[PDB]
Amino acid sequence: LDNVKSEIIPMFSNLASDEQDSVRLLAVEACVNIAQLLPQEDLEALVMPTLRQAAEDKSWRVRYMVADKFTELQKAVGPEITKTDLVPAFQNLMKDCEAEVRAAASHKVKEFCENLSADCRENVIMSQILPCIKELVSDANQHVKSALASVIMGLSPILGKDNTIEHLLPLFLAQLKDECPEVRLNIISNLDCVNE
Amino acid sequence: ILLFLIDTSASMNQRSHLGTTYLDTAKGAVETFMKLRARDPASRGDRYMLVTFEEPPYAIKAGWKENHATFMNELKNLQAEGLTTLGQSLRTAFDLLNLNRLVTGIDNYGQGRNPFFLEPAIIITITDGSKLTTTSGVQDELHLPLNSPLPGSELTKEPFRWDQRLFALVLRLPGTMSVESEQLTGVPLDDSAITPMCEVTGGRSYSVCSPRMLNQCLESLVQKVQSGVVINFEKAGPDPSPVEDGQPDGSQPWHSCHKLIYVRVPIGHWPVPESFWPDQNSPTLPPRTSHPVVKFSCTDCEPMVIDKLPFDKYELEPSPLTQFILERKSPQTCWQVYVSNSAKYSELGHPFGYLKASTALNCVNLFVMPYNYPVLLPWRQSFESYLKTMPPYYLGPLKKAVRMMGAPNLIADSMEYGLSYSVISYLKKLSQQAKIESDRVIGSVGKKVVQETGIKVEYTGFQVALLNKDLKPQTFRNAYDIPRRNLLDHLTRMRSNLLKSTRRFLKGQDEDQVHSVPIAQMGNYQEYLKQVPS
Repeated sequence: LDNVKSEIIPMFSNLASDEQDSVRLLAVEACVNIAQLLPQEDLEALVMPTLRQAAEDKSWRVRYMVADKFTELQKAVGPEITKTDLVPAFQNLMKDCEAEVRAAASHKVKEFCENLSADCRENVIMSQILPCIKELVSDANQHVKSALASVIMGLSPILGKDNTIEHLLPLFLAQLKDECPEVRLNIISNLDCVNE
Repeated sequence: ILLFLIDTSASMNQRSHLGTTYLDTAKGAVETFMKLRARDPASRGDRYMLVTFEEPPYAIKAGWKENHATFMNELKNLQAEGLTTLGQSLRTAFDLLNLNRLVTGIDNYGQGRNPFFLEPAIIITITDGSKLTTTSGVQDELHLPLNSPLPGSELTKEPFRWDQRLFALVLRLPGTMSVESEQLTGVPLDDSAITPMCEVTGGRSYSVCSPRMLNQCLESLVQKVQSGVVINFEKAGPDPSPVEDGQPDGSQPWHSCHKLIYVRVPIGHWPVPESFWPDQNSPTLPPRTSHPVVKFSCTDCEPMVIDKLPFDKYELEPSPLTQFILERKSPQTCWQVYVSNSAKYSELGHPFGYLKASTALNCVNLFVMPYNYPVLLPWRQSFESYLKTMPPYYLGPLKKAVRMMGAPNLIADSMEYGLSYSVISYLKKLSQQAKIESDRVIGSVGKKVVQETGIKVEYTGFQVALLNKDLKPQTFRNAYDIPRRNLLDHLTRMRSNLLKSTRRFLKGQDEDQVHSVPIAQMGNYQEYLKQVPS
């Protein structure tokens, strides 16, 4: 613990502030590794600012990487840390101009919701996740639509029976009768998990 | 600039020993010539044109303002059908090559004859063996017709120009085996009606007999393209006064080879003015000659000429250098040269240069000198009396050289002729209009000729239709294009297509694609949200 707290943190902060983009590709891997290795008492004050300043960089590569490697972060930092400041960091990765980060966030949110406690799950879903879902469904890009159609059919057992007819059925019928076949192939290949 | 002349006549349908007709072999030879010329790092400025044996509105396939794509597309779809009208086709090609000459300033006919204003062009005139026809019989003279001369063409009296060479390919490939392979490195002549026409311009005429000989002649033709400076030499009048190291006795007299005027546009001065005595008042100008009749005299006459005179390096192509090599290339000595046909008021020829060789004794440098150098080089009221022997207009270029030192002359006597300036702008405007009209209707064929002309032997006006190649029958739009065999099935197909209410409906039954299917062209009209950052 002392060796990573004394000398590895300065090295990581200097590598995170590099003027090159290819170094963040592996800096985010080092970050998730040290976050999974370290205990809970040394995350909310050491690794959070670095990932926060790296997830909002001028390049889209580091944003794509932190969007991919997000389940390990949200499962290692615990639910409370995800409740404090991970909500904006996850929201800024769904409202970008590049479709890669949005598709990655859509693919990861399904299992991100799986490791969420039942104290503020439905609230943050009906208050914050629902507007992002509604604004990403009506997007013109086909890749994000196909990703959503392939990933959103796994959140039905989490919301419950009385929550599918609320908002899941409209988006399902919208993605079903779409113009491109790529999104239909994904929305029709995952219809058995909503039968129960 | 290269203008390929492929006849595509009906006589080019006979099959070779390989299995392809002469037209296919000619097109393949053109393609291999393209891929061979592309090896030299100088094919980024040339332009390719195509000329066939067709009507004047249909003879030209690709001319000015035509890229390589349309040229290759027109050469691809060449059809061999028609008579062998060689004279009319050569005339059309020469008129096409001389469309933008009277507008830019080349061959102005009023201010000397500048050799540094070049427009190179090489004709291949790939035709058949012999027996050319003109819709009446078989001629054996090959005379170019003169029916509609271009405005401003009576001042040259010859169709070809200063830099227009003419090579020929006959493609005399046997039909059985083409086993004639005795001489390996030997390319004989064709000995046909096109041979004198080619030799007059300055290019030989190859005789293709085997594919190996075809490759040899194509590899020998790519080394004969450069700046076109073709001048004619004559032995008169010295009676072979080459008594330097041996005794003379020759065929190296009427040399009509070219000269390589490589630039450092070309840079140079002191041109060959003309061959006549120009008067101050001359309404009609005598017609010039495409090849200047300039003659050399074998005299030492102080070959050492060193001065601040602007230097020229118009390299001469070695074709008749045997007569010079017989005299050890004339080391440290030269021989004067002079243009004939009344170069001055009253005299026969005036020495205006020499043919001194280089120190390396490789080729002739063609040292071009002023009109009369041995007098102005070596003021006590001398230059004012000396400037009366030179032609008037000739004071134009030389004064520029005097600009290097000072400016004693002016525009007082800088006048060629009061009548030569007139009737010149109108001719240039007419030539520009003709060139525009020719370049406008160059690719738009618009034949619209499909009739049988039913003769009596609704009256006197009937004509049965012919089979249209590119008809593209509309099966879903037009009901007349549906034959009787596949009528009910096609009826059900049209019914299902109309009752489907799909998006972006069409009237074509099955339109797969065109002849070409590019990958990038189809992939460009798509969207792929990916960059492969890893």
